[PDB]
Amino acid sequence: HSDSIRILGENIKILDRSMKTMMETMKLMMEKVDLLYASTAVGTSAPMLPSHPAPP
Amino acid sequence: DHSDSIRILGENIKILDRSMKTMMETMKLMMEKVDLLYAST
Amino acid sequence: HSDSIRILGENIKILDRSMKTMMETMKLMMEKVDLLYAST
Amino acid sequence: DHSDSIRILGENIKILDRSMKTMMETMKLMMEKVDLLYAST
Amino acid sequence: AGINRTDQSLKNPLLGTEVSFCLKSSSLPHHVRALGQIKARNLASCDYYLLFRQVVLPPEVYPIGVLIRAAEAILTVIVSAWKLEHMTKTLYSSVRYALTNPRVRAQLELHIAYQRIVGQVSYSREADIGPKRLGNMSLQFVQSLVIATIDTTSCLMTYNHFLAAADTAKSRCHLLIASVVQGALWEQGSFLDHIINLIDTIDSINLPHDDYFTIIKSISPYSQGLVMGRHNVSVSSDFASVFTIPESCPQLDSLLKKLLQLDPVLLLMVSSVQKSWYFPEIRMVDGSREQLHKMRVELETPQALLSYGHTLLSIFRAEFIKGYVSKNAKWPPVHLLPGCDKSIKNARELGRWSPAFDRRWQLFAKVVILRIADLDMDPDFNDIVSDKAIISSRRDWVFEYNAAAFWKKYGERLERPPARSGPSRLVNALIDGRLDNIPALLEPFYRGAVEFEDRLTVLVPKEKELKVKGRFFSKQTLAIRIYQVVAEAALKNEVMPYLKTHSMTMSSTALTHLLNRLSHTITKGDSFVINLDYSSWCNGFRPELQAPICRQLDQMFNCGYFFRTGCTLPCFTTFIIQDRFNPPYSFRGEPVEDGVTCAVGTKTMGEGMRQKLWTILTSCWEIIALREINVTFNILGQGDNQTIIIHKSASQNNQLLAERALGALYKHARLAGHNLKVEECWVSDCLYEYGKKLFFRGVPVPGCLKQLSRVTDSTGELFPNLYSKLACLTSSCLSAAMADTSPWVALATGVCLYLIELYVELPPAIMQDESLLTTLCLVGPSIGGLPTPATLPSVFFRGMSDPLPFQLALLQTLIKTTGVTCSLVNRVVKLRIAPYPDWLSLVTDPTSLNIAQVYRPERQIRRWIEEAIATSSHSSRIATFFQQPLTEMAQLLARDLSTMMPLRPRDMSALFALSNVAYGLSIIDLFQKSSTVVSASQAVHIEDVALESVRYKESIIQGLLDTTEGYNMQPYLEGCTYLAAKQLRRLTWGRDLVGVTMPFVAEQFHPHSSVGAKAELYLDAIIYCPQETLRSHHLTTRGDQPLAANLVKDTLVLHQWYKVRKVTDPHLNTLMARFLLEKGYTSDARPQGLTGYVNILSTWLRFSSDYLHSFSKSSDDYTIHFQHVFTYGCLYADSVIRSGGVISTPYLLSASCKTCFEKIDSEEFVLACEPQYRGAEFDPCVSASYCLGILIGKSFLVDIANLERFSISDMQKLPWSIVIRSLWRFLIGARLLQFEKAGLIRMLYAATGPTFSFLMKVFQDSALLMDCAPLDRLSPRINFHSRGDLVAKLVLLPFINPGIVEIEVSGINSKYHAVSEANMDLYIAAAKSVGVKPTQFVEETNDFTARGHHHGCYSLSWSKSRNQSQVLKMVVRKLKLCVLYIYPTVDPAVALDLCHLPALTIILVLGGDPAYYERLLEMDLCGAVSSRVDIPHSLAARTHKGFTIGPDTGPGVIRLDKLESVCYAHPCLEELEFNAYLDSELVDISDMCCLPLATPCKALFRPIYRSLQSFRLALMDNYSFVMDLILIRGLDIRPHLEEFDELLVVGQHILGQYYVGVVGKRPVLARHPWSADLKRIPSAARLRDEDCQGSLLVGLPAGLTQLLIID
Ligand SMILES: [Zn+2]
Repeated sequence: HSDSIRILGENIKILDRSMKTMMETMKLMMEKVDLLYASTAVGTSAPMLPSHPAPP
Repeated sequence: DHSDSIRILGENIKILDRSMKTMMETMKLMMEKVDLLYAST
Repeated sequence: HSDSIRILGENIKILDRSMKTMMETMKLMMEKVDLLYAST
Repeated sequence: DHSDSIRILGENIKILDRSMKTMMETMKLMMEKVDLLYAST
Repeated sequence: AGINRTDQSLKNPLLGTEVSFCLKSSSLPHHVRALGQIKARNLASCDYYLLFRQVVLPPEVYPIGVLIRAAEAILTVIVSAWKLEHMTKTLYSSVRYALTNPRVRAQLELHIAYQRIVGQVSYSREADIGPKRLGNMSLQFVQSLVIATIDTTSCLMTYNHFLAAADTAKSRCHLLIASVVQGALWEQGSFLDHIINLIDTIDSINLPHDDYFTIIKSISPYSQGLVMGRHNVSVSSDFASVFTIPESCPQLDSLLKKLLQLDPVLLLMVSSVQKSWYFPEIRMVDGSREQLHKMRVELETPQALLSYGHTLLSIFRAEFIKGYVSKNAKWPPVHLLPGCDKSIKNARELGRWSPAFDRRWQLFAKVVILRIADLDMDPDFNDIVSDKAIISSRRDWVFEYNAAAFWKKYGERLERPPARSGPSRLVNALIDGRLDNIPALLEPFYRGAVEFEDRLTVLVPKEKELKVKGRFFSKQTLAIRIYQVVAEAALKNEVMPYLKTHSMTMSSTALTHLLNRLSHTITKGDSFVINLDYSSWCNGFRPELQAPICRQLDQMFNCGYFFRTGCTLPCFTTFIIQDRFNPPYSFRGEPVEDGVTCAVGTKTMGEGMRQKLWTILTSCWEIIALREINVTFNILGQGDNQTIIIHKSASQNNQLLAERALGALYKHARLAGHNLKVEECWVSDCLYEYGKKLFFRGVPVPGCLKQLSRVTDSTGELFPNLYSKLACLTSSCLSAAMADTSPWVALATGVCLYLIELYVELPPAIMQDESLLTTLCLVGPSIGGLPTPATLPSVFFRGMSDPLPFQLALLQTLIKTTGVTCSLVNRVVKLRIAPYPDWLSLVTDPTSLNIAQVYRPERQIRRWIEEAIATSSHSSRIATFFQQPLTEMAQLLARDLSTMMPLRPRDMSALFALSNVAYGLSIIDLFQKSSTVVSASQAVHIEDVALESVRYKESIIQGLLDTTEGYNMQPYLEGCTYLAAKQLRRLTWGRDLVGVTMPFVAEQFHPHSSVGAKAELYLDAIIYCPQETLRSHHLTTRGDQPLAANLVKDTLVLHQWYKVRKVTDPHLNTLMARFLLEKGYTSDARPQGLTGYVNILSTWLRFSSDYLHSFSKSSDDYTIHFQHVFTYGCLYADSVIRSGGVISTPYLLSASCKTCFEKIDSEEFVLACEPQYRGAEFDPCVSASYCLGILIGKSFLVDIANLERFSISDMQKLPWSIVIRSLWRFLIGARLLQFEKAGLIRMLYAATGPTFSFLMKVFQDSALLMDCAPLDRLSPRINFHSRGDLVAKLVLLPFINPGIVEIEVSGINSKYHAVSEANMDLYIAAAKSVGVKPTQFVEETNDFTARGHHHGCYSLSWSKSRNQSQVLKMVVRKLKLCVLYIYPTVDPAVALDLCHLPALTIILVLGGDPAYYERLLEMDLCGAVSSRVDIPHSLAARTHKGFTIGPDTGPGVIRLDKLESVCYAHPCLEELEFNAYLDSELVDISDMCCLPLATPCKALFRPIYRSLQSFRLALMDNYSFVMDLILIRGLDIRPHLEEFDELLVVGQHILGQYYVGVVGKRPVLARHPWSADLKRIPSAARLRDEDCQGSLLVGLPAGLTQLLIID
């Protein structure tokens, strides 16, 4: 049953294309709030407190 | 060859595609919210 | 072909769990970003 | 019966899961970026 | 007791506040005594110059005429020991005029008196000193306070203010000495009277300190404004209207304007000196307030900053995409469904560049770049070395400021300086282990916010700057400094190469290429270069957003929040002004803001801190500004004063473009948060400062008046004594000699300052002996002498040299010229017994013997610092890395190195560097010399270093006054010192040391005119013919002539470098296998820059290597180090120019030291015992030649690279039977499209590219050419003209004809595929002496000399007349003279025929020209001119000595005159184009007739010769050329079609017998046009005819048949 494998393989290809779409939609939506994370740090006494770290 | 589970995993691929579509939908909605934010800071 | 299809089912299952967890993260992040007009 | 055709998409579904994990980490970084917004403005 | 007055010179900035704090309400007892000692009327501390103008000394207080005569003698012997002659007189006359003028001698004796007062008070146990009479003024010093008194009037000051005044007098003395020397040695006249007028002017300006010091601040900007006003008349000056210099002092403005009309370079040099003028207070009233106010200003609204930040992140992603696709050829990811350009989604898959993409900002918002690499936290230890001190953790700033100053201004004692508060050095606090782990140090930056103990910035006022408000340079905590180092290295290693703005600036070759492009464009003025100077560059950023890109840079390194802390760090950094004796108030253990001395939480991160991220931000907004207005950009930028190259746009003409571009950059950059004023940028091709160096129209200015007057910090981990000052003076002269200052100016200044420092530290008993003072300099730091500019070749030459023959030649000239005998030289030197080799050997070093000189201060820096870190650091850290002590295991290694014979330096150095003991020893070697470690290491070891200073002073007083002789040196002096230097090494080490001895240019080479040089004695020579007569202008303008896994790769380079020698020593293989296992590598068995100052002079000269008797032809290459020889010639030319003579004649180097030329002993090293460390923590020719061919192919592909990355000899030894095949394989297997092939067709027929130049460099001597089986087929086949035409028709031929390719299509290597590109050059440099090809066949041309049959008798039928090139062969065979004399008026290819004749020894009338023999050698391929024409007699001949060709008029010369008509019924030649006149009489040379000959390769032209079996296939080849060239798209085939027409006309004379176009994708040619798309475009031919014609038409294309038929 090669065709049954190939149809769902094309489905995984479409899913991979939508995954590359999602990888970039999220990276658009970084930018507009990233410059807002920037834009209001006027610095009276610097009350910043990052909470969750990141893996290497 | 075990062709009985091939249809089941293809249907599960379809469920994954449905989840991808609804995640892109909510990404579009919050993209709209964040884009309408940026005019007034 | 039993082991390959079995571990394929496990991989598709854990992908499904990962995408539903990220969907829950998206649902939380929408509630976080809807406060930005309440601030600005 | 094609074992290699199963194995290629078996590796593909895992790198797709890796892409989802990287997106989850980046979006929690976005959460920690927007966490300090509410006390700033 | 306690050490008083610890600084011999001042590095701290000046302030006059503590004087005012002492004047009112003093509490300390020495302040009270200072108030008692001063009079009623006290001048202000800022007005101290008004007291120091009145200080007059009784003239000629110090008898220093013995110093004058000694300096004359020392200059005479260093001039004669360089074996140059004319430069004695001008140097000592300049020194005499420096020491003779009454004001200069008064200033210099003031300097000597100041240094004597300091040397009596510095490192002195007594606290207060009595009244010391400096000339007329009484100075009395109590503890730290200094009281200066001229009768009634007085000034109270600090010890640092006294050091500021003493350094002002000192730097004035340096400026006056260097100005007399420079005015004697440079094109402009005497500097001296200008400085003499300006000192009295600056003490005669009737202004307060703020106004005239504001004039001092604007000395450099207003002079720059005057230069911009005079040089640019189209664009008005902008700085000329803001300052008060024309209004406040009209005489000063008149003098600056007069210097401007004489020379603006002179004005910039005089305006560029800093501390010859008096030290300002760095503007406590106004300037600190203005700088801290600009550091916290909000100039633009956040909305435009937000939008413009997206607008510049777009162009940052554009530049990073451009770099990443230009390097790795992978497109970074693109956005797909909600909004993007579909063409970019296609171009990501196709990987094609889109030119219209980069002009759009809204699409790079969509396109986001993936992670490409990972961040490596650990940096190299060679970039953490210096230039910035640290604060331990927010505690040094309390320690810095005076308790007394804060006590008077704010009434509290600051609780005093709390402690040492950590090491001031970054290195000492880093290695101690508190912040040792660099990932653990940078993890606070990974969390997103810094710790509170790290966020401090204490701003140091920069002394030695014209601007008196100045750039208060930042000083942060160790954590922020390590962040700066790691992040700058992360950009410079990875990201800056991927950015086109900074890929030029970080790569040194690309930086030089950008500087060359800028220097052409700013001087042509068609597309000139502008400069956006940013006065508030550091201050103009904003703590909310710096217009940042750090959010994307954080994702590209895969780090989290690591650069996003960089934008939030301006909120974190607390700013404190580190003006000495300045109080900022302390609130809660932390500063409080007052706006003048302090400013807490400003808008900026720091002055000079985080320069490279800010460089990308500024460059990104400027490039998106210039991309909005469609003008082509380049940027040279790294910090302040950012320079932008402007090109011509497609929108406006360059003047309208220029004004519109200035207005647009003001508007856009003003929108970016940096409020640019109208002055800070200029639309002018004038001036820019890059890399802390000033450039006027791209030419770097002479910094002699600035750098020499800049006093050295000195005393680096050393007590202040004689030797440290001499070594720092020598290193300052070296740093001048690198940075565009003449080393003869530096040497004269160094001799003057040397004898001055001697006069400070020696009694007059040594001084009254002139000959002894002459003796003292010229010994050298290797054998028992003090370091001088004279005795260090490293000042003159590059980093690596061996100075021993230079020191011994210096001593020989000292004995022969002066009255000093050998016994006096012996008692000065004290060579001593010197037994045993036990310690570490000196290889590729200054090469000290086992005797350590008694003059060098034996500071340990492997015992006391090691014991200090053993006792103090209870935590091991760097200790627990080295399990056992470093020097003990390294010394056991050196003891095992003593067992071997070859003793090779570089091999031992690299193998040592693989061990971690070298890593630790390199850390300690970094502790020996730095500018930050000195600030923590001088504070330890108190009162023993002062006793060391006194003990060394008395020790050298006893040593220089010793009598008779100390140790014998008498046999070593006379003659040469080859055997004598090897005997000194064999005496001190007990065994012969080879590989370390570099035979020096001072002995082996005597500079000469060729009339002054002898041929039969002084054999081998390097001569430097000039294109123009040089002057002092010629040192300013350029000419036409041109200029860790790495240790593992270098170890494998050494591995397959040992395969050259064909010596199989198993001990070598076992030791390097043990070191490879120490590395931990996976594969056990893995298969003319010059100094820079004389670079400008070298652009007018040429270079060669012409040493052909006994040193070049050998397999083992003799010891000549060529770059040092080239440098020596350039310095000799520079000396002749600066004396007053001109270089109008070529000057060579003469072979005197005949024994010093040593052949290398190709022998492999053997390690007797296994090293106990062991870590702690198919033939090569076929693959080498195939990879060499594909490397030539890929270099030619990337030309449309620099292939001089090899040893030149080993390719000439390598066979090229195997190169050419895979030169063709890459070009048949690439299968490029037509438009990509078009550039490769176009480029190769012109002499362009470094690849073509390197190919023409390796094709001078070629036994490789005859051996190649394609070449002995192709050279019968195609018409070969020159080296370039043969190579160009060789490499291009796989594209344009597969016919010869299909003959040799069946050959390839299977081991070719398993060879990396990092092994191929190693296999090129693995087969050099495996076979050197020592045949070197003379492919003999037409020898004549007899009667025989005609073999063709051709010579250069392609370029010149063939009858002219035969008579050069034909004269010398009738003369039967092995000698001939050739002048370079003859064409170099014509002389090649004469040089083919065997059994000659040709001694040309070169005039010593390096280029003429290099051309007629480079035309050769066979090698008859490299062997028969033996050069080191020819290169030393100026005129007629034997039978001479080339001059039109000469006594007894052979002259050639063209004859237009002659019958000449002669079987050898058809006619006689050039008649020859023998000794200026005509003799018929027709008696010479040809003979049977050997195999020829050049100048006889095999395809137009008798053979036709290759020409039949060559016809198919030329029809293949024309069927392929029409299909090539995007090319105008005029010259290649002309070469095809040459081959076709040559072919058409054999066949018995013009529209170019293609119809239906098949090229059809005839003279008549088939369709409308077709485009309209000797006696050797008789021998090329053959019998049985018709066989050429057999196996012939029908299209070729239509091509040959007319119409
Ligand atoms: Zn010698």
